[PDB]
Amino acid sequence: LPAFLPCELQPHGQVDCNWLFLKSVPHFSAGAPRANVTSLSLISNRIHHLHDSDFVHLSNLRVLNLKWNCPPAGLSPMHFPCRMTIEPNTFLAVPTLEELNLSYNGITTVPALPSSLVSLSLSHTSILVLGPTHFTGLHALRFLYMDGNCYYMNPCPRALEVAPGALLGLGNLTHLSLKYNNLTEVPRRLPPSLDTLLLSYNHIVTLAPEDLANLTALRVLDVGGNCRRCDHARNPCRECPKNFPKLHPDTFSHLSRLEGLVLKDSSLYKLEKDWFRGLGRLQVLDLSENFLYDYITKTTIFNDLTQLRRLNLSFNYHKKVSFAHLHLASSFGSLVSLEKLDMHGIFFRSLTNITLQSLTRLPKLQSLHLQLNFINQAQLSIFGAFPSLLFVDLSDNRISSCNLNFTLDLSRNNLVTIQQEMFTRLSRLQCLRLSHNSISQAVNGSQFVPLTSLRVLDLSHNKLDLYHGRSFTELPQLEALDLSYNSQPFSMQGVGHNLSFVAQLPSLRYLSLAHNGIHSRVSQKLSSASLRALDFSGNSLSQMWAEGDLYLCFFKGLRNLVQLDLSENHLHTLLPRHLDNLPKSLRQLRLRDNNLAFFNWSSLTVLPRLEALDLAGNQLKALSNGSLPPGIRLQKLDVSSNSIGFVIPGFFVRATRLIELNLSANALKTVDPSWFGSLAGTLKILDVSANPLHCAAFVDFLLERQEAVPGLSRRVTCGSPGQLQGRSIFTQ
Amino acid sequence: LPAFLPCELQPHGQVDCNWLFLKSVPHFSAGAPRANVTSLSLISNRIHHLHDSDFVHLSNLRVLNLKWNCPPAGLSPMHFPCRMTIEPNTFLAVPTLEELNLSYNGITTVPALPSSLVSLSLSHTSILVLGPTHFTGLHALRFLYMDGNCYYMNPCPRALEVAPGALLGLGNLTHLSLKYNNLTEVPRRLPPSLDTLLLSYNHIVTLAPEDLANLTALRVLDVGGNCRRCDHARNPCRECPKNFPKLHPDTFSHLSRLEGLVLKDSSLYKLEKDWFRGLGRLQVLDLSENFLYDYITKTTIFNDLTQLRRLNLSFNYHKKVSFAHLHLASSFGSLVSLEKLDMHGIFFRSLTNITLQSLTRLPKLQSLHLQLNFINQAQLSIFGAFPSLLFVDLSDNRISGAMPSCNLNFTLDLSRNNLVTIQQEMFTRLSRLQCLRLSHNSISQAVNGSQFVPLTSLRVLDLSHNKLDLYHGRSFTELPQLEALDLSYNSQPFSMQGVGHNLSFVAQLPSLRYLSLAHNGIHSRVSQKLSSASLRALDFSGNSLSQMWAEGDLYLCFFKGLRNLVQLDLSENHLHTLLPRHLDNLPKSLRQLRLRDNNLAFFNWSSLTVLPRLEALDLAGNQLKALSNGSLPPGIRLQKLDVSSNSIGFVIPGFFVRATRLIELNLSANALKTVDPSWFGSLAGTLKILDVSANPLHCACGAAFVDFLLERQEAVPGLSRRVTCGSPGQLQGRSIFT
DNA sequence: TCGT
DNA sequence: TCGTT
DNA sequence: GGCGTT
DNA sequence: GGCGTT
Ligand SMILES: *[C@@H]1O[C@H](CO)[C@@H](O)[C@H](O)[C@H]1NC(C)=O
Ligand SMILES: *[C@@H]1O[C@H](CO)[C@@H](O)[C@H](O)[C@H]1NC(C)=O
Ligand SMILES: *[C@@H]1O[C@H](CO)[C@@H](O)[C@H](O)[C@H]1NC(C)=O
Ligand SMILES: *[C@@H]1O[C@H](CO)[C@@H](O)[C@H](O)[C@H]1NC(C)=O
Ligand SMILES: *[C@@H]1O[C@H](CO)[C@@H](O)[C@H](O)[C@H]1NC(C)=O
Ligand SMILES: *[C@@H]1O[C@H](CO)[C@@H](O)[C@H](O)[C@H]1NC(C)=O
Ligand SMILES: *[C@@H]1O[C@H](CO)[C@@H](O)[C@H](O)[C@H]1NC(C)=O
Ligand SMILES: *[C@@H]1O[C@H](CO)[C@@H](O)[C@H](O)[C@H]1NC(C)=O
Ligand SMILES: *[C@@H]1O[C@H](CO)[C@@H](O)[C@H](O)[C@H]1NC(C)=O
Ligand SMILES: *[C@@H]1O[C@H](CO)[C@@H](O)[C@H](O)[C@H]1NC(C)=O
Repeated sequence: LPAFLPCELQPHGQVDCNWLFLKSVPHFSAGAPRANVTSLSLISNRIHHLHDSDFVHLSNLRVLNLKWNCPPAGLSPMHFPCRMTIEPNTFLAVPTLEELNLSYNGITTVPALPSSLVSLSLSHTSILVLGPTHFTGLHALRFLYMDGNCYYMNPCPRALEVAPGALLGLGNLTHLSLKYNNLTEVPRRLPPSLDTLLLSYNHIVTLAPEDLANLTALRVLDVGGNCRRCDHARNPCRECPKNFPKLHPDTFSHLSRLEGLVLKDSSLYKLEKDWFRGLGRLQVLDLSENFLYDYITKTTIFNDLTQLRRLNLSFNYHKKVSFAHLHLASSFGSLVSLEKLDMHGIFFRSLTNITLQSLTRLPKLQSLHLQLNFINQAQLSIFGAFPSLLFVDLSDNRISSCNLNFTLDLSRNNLVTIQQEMFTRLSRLQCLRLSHNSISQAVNGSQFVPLTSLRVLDLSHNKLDLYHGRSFTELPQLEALDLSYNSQPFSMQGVGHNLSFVAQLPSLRYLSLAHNGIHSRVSQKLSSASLRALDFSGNSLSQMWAEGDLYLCFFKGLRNLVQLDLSENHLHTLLPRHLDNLPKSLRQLRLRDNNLAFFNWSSLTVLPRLEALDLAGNQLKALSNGSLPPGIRLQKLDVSSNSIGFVIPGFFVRATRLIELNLSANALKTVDPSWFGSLAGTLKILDVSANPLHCAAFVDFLLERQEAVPGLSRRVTCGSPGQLQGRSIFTQ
Repeated sequence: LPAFLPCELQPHGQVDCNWLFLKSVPHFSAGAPRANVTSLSLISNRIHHLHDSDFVHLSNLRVLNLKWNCPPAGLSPMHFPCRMTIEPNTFLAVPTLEELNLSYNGITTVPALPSSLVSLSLSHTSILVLGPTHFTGLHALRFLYMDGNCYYMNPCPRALEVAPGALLGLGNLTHLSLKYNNLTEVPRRLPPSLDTLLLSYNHIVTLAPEDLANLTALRVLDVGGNCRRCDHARNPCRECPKNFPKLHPDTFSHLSRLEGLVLKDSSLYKLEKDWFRGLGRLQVLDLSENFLYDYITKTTIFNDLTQLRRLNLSFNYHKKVSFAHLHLASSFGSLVSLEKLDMHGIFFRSLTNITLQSLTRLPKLQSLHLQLNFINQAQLSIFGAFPSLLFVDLSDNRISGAMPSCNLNFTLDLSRNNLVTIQQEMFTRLSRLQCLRLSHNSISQAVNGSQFVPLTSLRVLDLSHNKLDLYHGRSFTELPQLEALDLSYNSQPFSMQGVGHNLSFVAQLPSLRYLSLAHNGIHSRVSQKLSSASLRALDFSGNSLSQMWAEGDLYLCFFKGLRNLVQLDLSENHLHTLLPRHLDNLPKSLRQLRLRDNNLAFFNWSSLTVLPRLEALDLAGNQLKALSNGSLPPGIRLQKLDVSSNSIGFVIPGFFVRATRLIELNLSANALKTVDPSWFGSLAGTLKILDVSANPLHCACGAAFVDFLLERQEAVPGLSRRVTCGSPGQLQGRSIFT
């Protein structure tokens, strides 16, 4: 048997008891190797009471997760109140414990904890008071999280109280988080060891040097969202009061090690120069959701922030307005360490050579985020002069892998016809995203002429008219072309289309024609020497193959094709005819979510290199009508989510090379070894879950091959008899 | 028991044996009232052999459908060959038989048939020869169908042979259809009684008066697709040979009663005036898929077609080209009986005052079809001057500038065009317009009340599948009569993370009754409260009310202000939970609530008390495991309850009892093991629909539920075939009456 | 099947 | 939450 | 106490 | 003879 039923043993002594609806902590059998357990996860069970005996026998337990077990009223889906009781020696009985998560539990005080504890989450609990006695002897504690104990989702009448010097005994505390606690001031006398202090979304409306006293090791400080602009809030929000916030000039001046500072959503119309005196080595500055729209056009403060790597200016928009132009201050020219600049959501209508003048010669600038700005005029040629750009986001505007390569995102804009003069000075560009535009154009080879280095072009969710024979031929390096969800042209009854351009793309490897509703009046034969993968899912190959033999050889000419996706093609039948005229190079064939109630298994002989077959989500009633044929090179077979009620003995036997097999979500009543014969030893994945198994033969088979059966402990389920229906096969 | 198991008795003596996989015709029990059967449907069974005994006891059988029983190789899904044998007195033993369908069966000759036969389908069979002997004594036969016996889907080596005068003995034959038979000429000496003759998609490449000799009663004639233009074909197609077709001037001149004539796909570059001489009654003329693009600009032939009601000129396009303009001949102003003119697929780029000049004064013209033309400039103001237009189709074009039925009202379809911003000057002179379709365009615009100003009579506006920015407070306020507004599938703006939206315009539309905000993905940063005095129905399906209701109490009263709302659709809203909170703050006027395809695994049934006027509740496609946790509450006025496609495994006794007014109940596609009368109590007599199909019912010997379902059999749909066993195996997936 |  | 205040 | 994959 | 809602 598996050792820790009803939970699952994972590698490295990791026990998973998540989502088992347990009312108390399982102590397991004494025959189980309890000392081997280093991690115990009990996420989202119904344990409302913990006891001295619950973890004592787990001699080497290091991580313990009791999250979501007894959620407070506001966080409960049904608003059920919950109070969790904990006996005094519950966690003291585990002197090896290093990581404890008690979040989303209705506890009202901190329990007694062992001196070994390194990490502690008390977030989203009912603890309203922290004090000196609560953290006695916890000298190893590095991380303390207690977010969300007083806000709209987990309310309290007043606020979280952190007693002065309550945490001061925690000598090794580096990370402290106290967000969403209704705090009106920074807690007094925090540990000097802190490098990360997070106080965001409280109402700390004034600051001063004494509020951050003796915190000279501080590397990251988040005091953002403490007096907010609720015109931008998606959640409940109190408006920043008039004449606030009030930050004393010298508030941050003693924080010499500070790398990151978050001042987002603090209703700031300007910055004080004094705040950043002594923060010359600041690397990250978040100024998002403020009112700095005018400040950034004229400020001189970036001359003193020369080490800055990331600068977030996003959603610094003026209420009720967008600007005609937005010209950045000259001082941005001094940010020579700058790698990432976020300018999304400022709202401005024109992007010109003046806009980003100051940034043009910054030697290390890689990312530039200009999305969601209502830009309707964009001079795209400006980006050619930049020395180091890898990513420009101009998505979600009104203009009319690709990791580590120069990529331009123009998705979700109002482009209707592409003109080549758009792309002048962008010959270095390797990836271009034009998805979710409105491009309806008989594209013909004169649209992308300047893009001589382009390897990836995403034109999904457009209305492109595939007709002219030289489409995309002006892109010599083009390797990947996404033309999915351009269905509207293919729904024009009586107006046909031409896909002969595919043959003229000499280095194309990936093509998607997915979800186009291709059903009639189209080229009879696709061809390509280069193409490796074609996604043709979400079309009507059914209708096409019903038009006599017009489309019998539609894929034939893709003579080096390795992957073909024919999922969601309304296919009720699939003949030897059709499979024989697929390219003989084919290794992976996907046929998910078709209408196949029958499949001639002997016809798989015609696909000599087929390794992976996906028939998931069809309506097969059985695995019979001839077995899998001899000499087949098949490795993966997915027949899950069918209605398979029985399997002929010796069905899988002849598939020597078979490795993965998914029989899940079927109508199987048993799991018989005669189906696989010799394959039972060779198989590495045998999914048999979500089947109505008759629980009274199969248990000894599954236990013998238990390493190959995923979710054996919990997911492999009985269908009969009642009393065991829907429950694990090991409940008896 | 139901009388004709395993088939179903329907009203009017109609027995349905379709799709039962029967290898022979069922004779039924002798206790069954065999004489009551007037219609027997056996569609798509596996009956390859018919016998003298099969229908003899059906003394009053009038209709018999044996379609798809033994499909020929080409029509078989797996290309299995099939030959159907028929004993001599199979149909003679039914002397009352009037309607016989033998289509999609591999028969090679016509069987012996009773003299009572009125209608006969031999379409898609293996009959390659019709002859004099085949129709002996069939004097009552009015309809003969035999389409598709020689073409790509049902091939023969040569063609269907119709012997001269083979059908001449059929004295009452009115309708004859012989499409897709590879015929090279009209069959000789057809019956003079014919009013409808259909010969489309053969290869009758020449015609003459003698080909249609003595057919003076002919009302409809289809000779279209007989020499085709395969550049437009979606199916296998042979090109019209050079110098063809060859129609003699006087071919149709003796057909005085002809109302409809189909000359589509005949590769005609012009018409002959002589063809229409003596066609004084001609009401319908189909000229589609020809090469008449130049002919229609200058022809004078429409001066002699003054009785014509429908004229189809669609797909008269010039190969490889579209035209800059298209100016119709002056003679179109002469078609004074014309009601419908179809001009889709000609391909022309500009629509002006000149284009349709000739049509402007035609007094009865209702429909004008200009779709699929690649038009990029359209002067829409021209349509105001027309006296009788009800429908103008300008859909699927390239135009970019200057729900109630709409069937009997002036409607303009501009859907599937390239409009990005709407300018009011588009709609000048269209103040009479009552319905406007702008769906599947690319409209991305902060619409604000200055876009539709001329449309003073507009009641219905479809803006679905666009990218409209709902923000300004006066959107659509310039439409005073606006009753129905579809803003569904405008989701992209609502996916702009951090850019919020404003739906306060809904309150400013004083006569709005229907609104759709469906499939918009509305999830955050939106107006907290919708309001309207007038609104009756709101489709809010396909959004994330789940996310909205998870933001504290911001959207707690989101629907509250719709104070006269009768229908609310909250389907596909990702709702895992549904509290008393949320239902209490819906409008108390609400009568129909739809919650299909949400994520509801639990439902507090007692909270239905808070919706006092609720009559229809749709919870189909959720994940309810049982009907329990309190029963339906007392005084509930509920009439329809749909909890189908859940995982309901049991029902607490007395669950439905308190719902006095309950009429329809859908429990189908669940995990129910029985059907217990204690669930309903007194309701069992009251219920009019009780769907219990696709449930894994436990069919034990003397199972409780069979006597309950039989007692209430009029209320249970698909009882004969669809009500199914789940256990034990050997009965699994089969009928409860096996 | 979209200015040959 | 998009030329206001 | 029930609810739910956050 | 089997397949399949045409
Ligand atoms: C937070 O503090 C305010 C002001 O003292 C108080 O009114 C409110 O009740 C407190 N709690 C919450 C959950 O907002
Ligand atoms: C920006 O582009 C314009 C138009 O080509 C040009 O006149 C101007 O010199 C360019 N540079 C600057 C710094 O304005
Ligand atoms: C695309 O169309 C334009 C306009 O007709 C033409 O000038 C151009 O040569 C075409 N491009 C190609 C590559 O044929
Ligand atoms: C598709 O285009 C190519 C080249 O433009 C042409 O040779 C081919 O015949 C076209 N297809 C059809 C169906 O006309
Ligand atoms: C099954 O496939 C084999 C081999 O391709 C072929 O001989 C046979 O005709 C097929 N049978 C059916 C029923 O389709
Ligand atoms: C139709 O007849 C032609 C010529 O008489 C012949 O070539 C062909 O075999 C027939 N076509 C079909 C589809 O039966
Ligand atoms: C259409 O007209 C009919 C009768 O004239 C009327 O019943 C109906 O209300 C009208 N519908 C619209 C949407 O204008
Ligand atoms: C709508 O917006 C346009 C452009 O900003 C403006 O001209 C017009 O006055 C606005 N309409 C109304 C009704 O205010
Ligand atoms: C929506 O617009 C109305 C009037 O234009 C305004 O009163 C209301 O505050 C707006 N909604 C939001 C969320 O600002
Ligand atoms: C009950 O629901 C099913 C789908 O779940 C549907 O097929 C059926 O039509 C419904 N019953 C009635 C009587 O309409």
